[PDB]
Amino acid sequence: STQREYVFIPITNSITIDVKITIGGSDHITNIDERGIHNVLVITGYAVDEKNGRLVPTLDPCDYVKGILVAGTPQQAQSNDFLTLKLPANKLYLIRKKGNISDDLKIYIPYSSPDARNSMKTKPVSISDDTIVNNIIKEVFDKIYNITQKEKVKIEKVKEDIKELFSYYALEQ
Amino acid sequence: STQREYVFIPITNSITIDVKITIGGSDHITNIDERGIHNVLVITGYAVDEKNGRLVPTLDPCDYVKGILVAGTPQQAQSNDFLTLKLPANKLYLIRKKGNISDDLKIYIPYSSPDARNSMKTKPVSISDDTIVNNIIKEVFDKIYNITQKEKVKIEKVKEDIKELFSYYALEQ
Amino acid sequence: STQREYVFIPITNSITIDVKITIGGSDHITNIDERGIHNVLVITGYAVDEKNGRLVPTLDPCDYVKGILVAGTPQQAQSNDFLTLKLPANKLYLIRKKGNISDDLKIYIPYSSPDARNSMKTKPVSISDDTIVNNIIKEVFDKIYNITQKEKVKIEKVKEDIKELFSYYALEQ
Amino acid sequence: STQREYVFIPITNSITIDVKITIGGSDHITNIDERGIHNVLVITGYAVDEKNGRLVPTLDPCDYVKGILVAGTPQQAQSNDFLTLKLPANKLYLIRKKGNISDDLKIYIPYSSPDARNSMKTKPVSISDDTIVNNIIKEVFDKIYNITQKEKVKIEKVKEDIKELFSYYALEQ
Amino acid sequence: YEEDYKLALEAFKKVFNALTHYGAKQAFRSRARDLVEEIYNSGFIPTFFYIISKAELNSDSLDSLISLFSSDNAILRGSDENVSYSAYLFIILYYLIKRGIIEQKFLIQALRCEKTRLDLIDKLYNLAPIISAKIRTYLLAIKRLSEALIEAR
Amino acid sequence: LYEEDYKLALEAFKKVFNALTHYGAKQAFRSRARDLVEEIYNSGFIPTFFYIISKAELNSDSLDSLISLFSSDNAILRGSDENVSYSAYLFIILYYLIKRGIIEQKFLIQALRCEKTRLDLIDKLYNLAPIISAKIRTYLLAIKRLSEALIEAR
Amino acid sequence: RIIEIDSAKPYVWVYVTTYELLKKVKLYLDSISQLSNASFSNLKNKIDTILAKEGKNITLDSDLKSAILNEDFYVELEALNNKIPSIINAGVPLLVLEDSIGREVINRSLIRVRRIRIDRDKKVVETGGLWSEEYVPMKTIFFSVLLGKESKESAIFASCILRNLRYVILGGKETIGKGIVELRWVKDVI
Amino acid sequence: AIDFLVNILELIKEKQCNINLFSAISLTSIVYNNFGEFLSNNQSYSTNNPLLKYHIIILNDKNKTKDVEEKRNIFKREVAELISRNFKLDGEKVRNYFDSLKEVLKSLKYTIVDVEITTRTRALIGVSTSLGKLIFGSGISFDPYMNLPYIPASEIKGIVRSYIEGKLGEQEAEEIFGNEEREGNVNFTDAYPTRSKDFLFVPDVITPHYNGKKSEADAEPRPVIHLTIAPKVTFRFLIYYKREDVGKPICDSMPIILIRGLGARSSVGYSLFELRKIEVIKAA
Amino acid sequence: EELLMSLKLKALYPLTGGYNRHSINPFYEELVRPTEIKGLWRWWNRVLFNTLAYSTKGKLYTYESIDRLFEDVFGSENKKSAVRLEVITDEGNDNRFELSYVELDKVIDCLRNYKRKVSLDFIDNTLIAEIEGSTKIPISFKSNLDIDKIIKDLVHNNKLLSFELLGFKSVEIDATKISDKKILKEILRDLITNYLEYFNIKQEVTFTLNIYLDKSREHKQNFEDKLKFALYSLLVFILLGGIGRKTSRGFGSLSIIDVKCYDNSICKKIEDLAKNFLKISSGNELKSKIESILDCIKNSCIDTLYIENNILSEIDPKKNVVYFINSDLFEVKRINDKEKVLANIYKAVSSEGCCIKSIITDKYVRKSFLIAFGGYRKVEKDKGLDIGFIKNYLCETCETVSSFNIVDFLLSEGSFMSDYILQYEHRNSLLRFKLISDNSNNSYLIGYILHSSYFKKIDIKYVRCILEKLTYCVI
Repeated sequence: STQREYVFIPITNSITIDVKITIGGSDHITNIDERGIHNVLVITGYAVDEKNGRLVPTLDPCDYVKGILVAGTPQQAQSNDFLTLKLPANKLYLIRKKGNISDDLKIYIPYSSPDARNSMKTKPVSISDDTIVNNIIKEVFDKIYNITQKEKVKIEKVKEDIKELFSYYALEQ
Repeated sequence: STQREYVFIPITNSITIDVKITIGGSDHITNIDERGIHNVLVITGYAVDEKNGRLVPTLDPCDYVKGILVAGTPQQAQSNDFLTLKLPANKLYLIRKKGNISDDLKIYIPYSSPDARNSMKTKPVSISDDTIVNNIIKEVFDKIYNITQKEKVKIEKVKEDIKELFSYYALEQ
Repeated sequence: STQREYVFIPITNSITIDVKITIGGSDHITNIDERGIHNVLVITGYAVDEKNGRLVPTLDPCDYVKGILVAGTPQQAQSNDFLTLKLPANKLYLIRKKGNISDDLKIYIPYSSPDARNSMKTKPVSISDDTIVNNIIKEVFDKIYNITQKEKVKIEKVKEDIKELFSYYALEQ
Repeated sequence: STQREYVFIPITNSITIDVKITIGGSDHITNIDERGIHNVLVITGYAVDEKNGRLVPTLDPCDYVKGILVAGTPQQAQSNDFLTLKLPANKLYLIRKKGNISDDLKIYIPYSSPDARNSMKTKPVSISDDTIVNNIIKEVFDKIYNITQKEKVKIEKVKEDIKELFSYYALEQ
Repeated sequence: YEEDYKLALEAFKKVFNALTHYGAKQAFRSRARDLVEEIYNSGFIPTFFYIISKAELNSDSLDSLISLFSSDNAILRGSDENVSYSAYLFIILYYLIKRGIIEQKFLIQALRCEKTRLDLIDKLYNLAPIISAKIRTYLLAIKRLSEALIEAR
Repeated sequence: LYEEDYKLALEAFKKVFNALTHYGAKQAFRSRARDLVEEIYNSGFIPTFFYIISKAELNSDSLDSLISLFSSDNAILRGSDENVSYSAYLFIILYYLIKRGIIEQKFLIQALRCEKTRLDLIDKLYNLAPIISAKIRTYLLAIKRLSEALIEAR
Repeated sequence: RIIEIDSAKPYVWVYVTTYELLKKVKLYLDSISQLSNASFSNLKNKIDTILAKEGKNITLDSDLKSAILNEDFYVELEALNNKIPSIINAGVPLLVLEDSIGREVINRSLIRVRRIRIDRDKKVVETGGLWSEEYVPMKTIFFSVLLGKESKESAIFASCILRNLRYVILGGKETIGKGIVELRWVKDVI
Repeated sequence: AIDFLVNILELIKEKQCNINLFSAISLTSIVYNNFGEFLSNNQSYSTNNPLLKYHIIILNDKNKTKDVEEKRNIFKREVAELISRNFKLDGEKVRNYFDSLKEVLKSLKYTIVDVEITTRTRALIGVSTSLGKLIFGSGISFDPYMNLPYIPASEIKGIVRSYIEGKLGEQEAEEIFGNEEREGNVNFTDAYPTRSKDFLFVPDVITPHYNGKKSEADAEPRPVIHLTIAPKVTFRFLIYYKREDVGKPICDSMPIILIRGLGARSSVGYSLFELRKIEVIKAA
Repeated sequence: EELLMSLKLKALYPLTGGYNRHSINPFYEELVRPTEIKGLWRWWNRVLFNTLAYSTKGKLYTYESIDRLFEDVFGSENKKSAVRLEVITDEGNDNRFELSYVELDKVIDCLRNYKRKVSLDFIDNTLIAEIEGSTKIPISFKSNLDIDKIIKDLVHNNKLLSFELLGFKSVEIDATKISDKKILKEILRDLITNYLEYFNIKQEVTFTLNIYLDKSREHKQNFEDKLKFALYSLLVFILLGGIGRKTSRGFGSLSIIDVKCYDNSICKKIEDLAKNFLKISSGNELKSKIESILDCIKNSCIDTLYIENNILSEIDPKKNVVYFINSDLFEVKRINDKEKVLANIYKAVSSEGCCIKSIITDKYVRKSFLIAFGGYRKVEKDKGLDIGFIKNYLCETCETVSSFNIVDFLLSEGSFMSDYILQYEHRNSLLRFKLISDNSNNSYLIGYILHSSYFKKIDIKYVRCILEKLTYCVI
């Protein structure tokens, strides 16, 4: 069938070995076609744990994690960590929609049990300091989207939204 | 310390036997005082699993569940399913707040794994059929609040805001 | 059909064992809602006959009696000291009233014969000497109203209310 | 073709046996369905003749005689005294209108001679006397609209209708 | 000696009874509290145009009015707003019929026929500086009666 | 001999109301009365004036019924409901311009039919712009009141 | 709102005054210069430098010769070399018009935003739920004077309060974002 | 002067963001509504007005009235395309405005929530407003001093408030937005367009055939050219409050209300938007 | 408030229209308009409702009364629609029409100081700007879109397309008076854009028609029934009509690629009925499915409940005209090539077509048939052919050979229906052709004839195989 992996886009670097499929199929939800990114996905009520980044659940409607959607299984390290779920492709709040939906998808989101040990307060984060933008454009946007450097020289066009689009929330304690 | 637990109010009610503690202290969060049900919690991105009722993590923010907070410890066989957070009473998406809170607490919410082998097709559900209203009034709002039917007769207030406040999203399947 | 019985309030207990049905239905007209008594009825032109206290029918519109309107049926052996009426919830002279009635209500009032021998010279009576309302609350607002000894220690509000809201006109014989 | 007949509606119940044609044609102009009478005709200037009420023409624009306009022809033993005319259904005063009209019609107006031998000075009188509205919904409504008491049963509305709608100026001379 | 308070009492009896729904009463009370200051500031003819424009003078409502001039058993039917505005129009016309400003036969004969409500308004126009002076106390009385005998929303 | 904006509005509405035979045309003129005044504020008087002259579609024979409306109280505006409502409101406005002596009836008529004079009318309108907009919205407000009064809600 | 041609810089809107408003501002300044040990000779001198031309439309800072103001009024201007730069900071021109032409321009220069109320049941506009409101365009300038009487607190007021007072919310519709205002204190503007 | 009239279209074509579009459209409506007369050798005898092409074109040689009617319909379509192409967006003044406003409000100790929202389809806001109403019969909610279309703050607040009612009961709705006996705890601003891919306005059409028709014998199309807001146009607006517990519902509602319509005739998928961004800047 | 049911649909050779009357314009492309889908759904709903109310009560209702009846699902000026349409095209991104360069200035020289019509023709794979004044020049351009050389000859062969192309093919320039190269260049530039945009015809458009239902409209009076009938009619619209222009001649013909229902209690009886079309082996199978879904409503569906409400209004058979489906006319075939079929529909429905010429002779009946079933047709009172012959054959009285007799068509007393059948320009075609497909390459051809209220006891027996022979010849 069709399964997707939620690669959130923080300013952390702990997302190196995070896929068990590079492309595998011929269907990525997030795309780039000479205008920018597409189908960026937002999950509210979740704060990443960038110190070993994982989607921690808070019940706050004002948190949000934005990321890209790729296809595949987690790592061969699964079954305890990710919050996998099967959604009918209409439960997805996709920013910059361009295509259509498969009408049902399997999503894996790198999830962490809240660890109810501290008041899990959080703080918003914006992706600045293009250094980290540059290194993530190699880390993910050449490792997943090797379509870079094949046609896409307007990386600064994409780098623009990377510096703008993928804001998120993190506990930062 | 001070720890609560969120008993949700959907139209189908297996709601009797879920928790061991029924006192907690001289107070809970949700109240009923001369104006109706106060301090009701709204949890977005979730849905109920009325078949042995529990909360279901979803990604669609258009889903939500509303219910009340009473001080308990759920059936002491957990750290496996029933979620636990420690939020500072500001990320609490509360409704009708009349008196502030300790701002450092522990919420227990009836959780379930997504069970990802079928889609999640939810549905919005409100309440009618005043037998349903009344059996909820008697099945929980006395299970915690002995204040009803003995200290007051204002129940029309609770008889109307049950059908007003508490509307949720269910899996229905 | 919801049926209500009116019960007066004099300064002397002519109301020891007169009614035998307390709740019966689902609601009560005469209330205690954070502010004292409510929905009190005033019947004009019917003095009090304390000696076997019943509403002797005078022809003076300046005579009146105020009293509780409980949901109950009198003694199941009436038609010998009672008058009976069914009224469409608008003919009723309610004071400090709170909740609309269901437009259908049978009323049972203590009635007494005119006894056309002793000239009806009725005088106004004003309740005082809180020992009087001390016996009243335990004979009226505790027998019919368990809201005291359960909800409040604020009996003094409804107590001064009885002193203030409740006068009547007694035939003085 | 299409020819109608005008009917006074005063308290002087001369409506028992005063006209002959029951229905004949497909429609009386006056209609009734759940929203009271419709299309009531008004004749101004005239007055009623309470002893066998007939329209004596006063020349006073303040005097009016509201009445109903049904299909037919009067008693088959008249028209030496009645008034009859042909006006195009847009040149006649119609109240509470429900639909449009045949754009022309013949109308038989019960018209006494002016009895111009002793003076005419009118006194306006309404409907009263529940006995009278009851006998009028008996006489004129039940034959002309047998629907009364079979299908349209809420003669509550059609009785208060005639208790408020129909008034007139009467001679009382 | 003040007979405008008497005339006001009669008109208020009529309208207070001719309104069934309580919301219609309360809407009339608001019209009463507002249109008097309006008729003082802006004048009579502007305010009259305002009222009659929010009254819905069909031949049905006008019929209820023409009957109200004599009935004691008539009823003003319609929406709370329309009936409040028509009740105030009746207030004003009732003042004009009494006090002989307008001949009652003329007022009736004009309320009936649509080709003469314009002539009613033309006469009203010619007389406006007289009406605007006389009716002040009548309308203040109606204001006081309204805010006394009716409650608020 | 000077008529106030309400008396002028009443005198104009009289003739219009008479000249609208069909009741649909009346009910459409009522809505014209209700909306054209706010449009005349929002877009100025000259734009909306020519909006009205175009939405009227003067037809070169309906123009003549309009022309007679100034003289004979036996005129009748003919045409579709939407055309006759707009030509009635056009009569309203022309009447204000004439009875107030802002523009002459001869010039208005010529500019209304002959097309060489239409542009001269545009010029003459821009010259008299502060003369008109100063006190016309009161006349059109009176007309709106009279319309919502003497005409039934569709 | 202006439609100008034959001019180098293009303007979507311009500031408009009349001589009546200027006369009123001058009157304010004269009155409060008599009634107090205060004299704002710079502002007064600019104002009456303008007022010298009373009787013809002018432009303080532009080369506008003709224009159409509020798409209704065609005015022919003729410049003046005064250039009040501190009130009209952004280099917007400032037309001062004959009081009979400028009344119309100023009065159609407002915004009538027509609102509604929706019937939640049917989700159409309620009956009778439709109205207009006038707002005054943003960047509008009103002139006003704050006067004080000799007291110890009035000094504390004029020195601490009126010096930290920069923004307020005036009027209604605050929850439409319709009230925000900046006070300028001619004490440091002219 | 008639010269501003006969040159307004050249003006539109040559300034294109620096004319007042409101007055420009209103003045060219006079040209539109006098078409048959501005053509009778009143082209100003210049060769820059787009009116000169209607002297060459011959559409109906036989009747000149039908000829002018057809030329006028062509002119209406041409004007719509002209406005759409030429009048485009500079969001620099709008960015300056919103940033300065954020500063002002931070001074006043408000909790600001900057929100941007890109239009996904062709939008239609204030379709009964007055901009083109005298050419097209439709309007667009349009600021004549920012010279930009916009979304009224009352309208955004109304949609948010109706959503919050549907979601949480009118009691809590009023608790956030106030009732006739209290006042709103949350303030909204208009939404002005800050950035667009391309064209700002684009022409569209509606053609009722059987609206208000009894039968098929009534049926006749009635095309309605009008301007709409192009897709991929971003609208920025703020939300500011003081009461902290008003943040939760608002920032929760915003992502959803945008999916459904935020303008006119959204039951045929017109005025859909996408949440592009949110920034809560709390007051400390 | 809640997603009711999704639909994956497919449209072949859609001829959608925009303000410029084309699917593409200098600003966007829109191959599918949700407004057209909404309006056509409403039209088909009214047709289906009249079919129902006529197959039981023999009555017919005016479109006003029906629209007022269904305004709880479809909304009106008194209520917002309860259903919200959202079309989503895949690869329906932001394209538009750019015309990078056109090499004019030589066509202009042969224009100046003249009054010349400038036709264009696009055959020969190059654009050649003919001039009525006997001159021909070929034009060189490079545009945004690429006409695939299949669409060119398709338009060339399809005598219907090549006709409605007359209106985007020429202008009549007048350069006698002062005429400068700039405005002439702009005139011809826009002429060339108009011509070139006509060729955005892309067969096989795929889109997802989502439908959201507002749950707030609870069971007011008969909401679930009205809504279920609306969904029935939406399915009937997808199975009997297409979107865009010339749908009554094959274009835009819709097809079901997939259906997904999200509120079972409502669309469960329609999602199965739609699966009943995701695979169709043979023609008669499809005809059976069609008659099943059609009859399923006339008796099997809910009931005659709201047909007994006082909101409807009987038609006046002489001043009103409605259509309704007649199940007896549902000819089906199998295609094996679509373009040829779309081309031969012309021979089917043209008065000198060699597929109806050979089904009807003496030609007057032929004209008659079209003038009654083939929409509006320009008739002339100038050369006898109108005299009597058609006037006698459409006449409801006066003879008994014409298998069609118009209700109020009088000889020399023509009052309304003569002035509608012979004078009203916007009259649809009752004879309609649809092209269906399953997910295999099984292309069929529904032929059918809508039944019109202005017929006086149509001879169903006659046209039932006249229509069959017509379907035979075009395939």
